[PDB]
Amino acid sequence: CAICGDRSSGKHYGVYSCEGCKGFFKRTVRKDLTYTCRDNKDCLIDKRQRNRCQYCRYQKCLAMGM
Amino acid sequence: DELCVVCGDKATGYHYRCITCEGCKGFFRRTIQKNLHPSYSCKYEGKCVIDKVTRNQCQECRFKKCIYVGMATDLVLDDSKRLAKRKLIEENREKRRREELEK
DNA sequence: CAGGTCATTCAGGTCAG
DNA sequence: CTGACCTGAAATGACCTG
Ligand SMILES: [Zn+2]
Ligand SMILES: [Zn+2]
Ligand SMILES: [Zn+2]
Ligand SMILES: [Zn+2]
Repeated sequence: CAICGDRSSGKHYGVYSCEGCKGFFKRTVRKDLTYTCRDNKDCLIDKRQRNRCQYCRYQKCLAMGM
Repeated sequence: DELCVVCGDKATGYHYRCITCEGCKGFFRRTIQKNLHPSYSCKYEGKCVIDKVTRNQCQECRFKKCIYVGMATDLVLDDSKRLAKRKLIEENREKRRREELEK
């Protein structure tokens, strides 16, 4: 996955991504609000840490193209 | 996830952003809910040891340790959000009228 | 692979001890 | 008062639909 560490279920929206970042981004823009990092957009998005920060994960989504 | 970052006991996952045990989770929740902290007063110098056995010996040191490690006092629902939750759960229990609506 | 499911995986309340 | 145990909302992420 161009976002976390997990395998990609092919391409979705703006890049190949996992069903986790897929579902995550699938839900985000639809029922959209505004995530806010509790830290300083440093949160390393990886398989074991991806759900920790929705800000970084979202920005990370649109950042790598989506 | 495995051990409580506040006292070292076995933890039950994330609670208020930190890996904690049911003990520190409950204590934190109740201190914030009832604003009990101001009355907390260490009876020596705030250097008390907080471990899985001594955690209840000094309420102030235990709370200052919960803050230090990063427990989020903002994840403890205020009265409007807490009451909204109870309201929701009670009214949801209206699955009762549907059960009887089946037949 | 846009599309939906929808079983599964952290809050407040409880009450014995 | 504490905390082991519980209830259930809500979010995640697997797996199907055409
Ligand atoms: Zn991913
Ligand atoms: Zn972040
Ligand atoms: Zn603890
Ligand atoms: Zn003390």
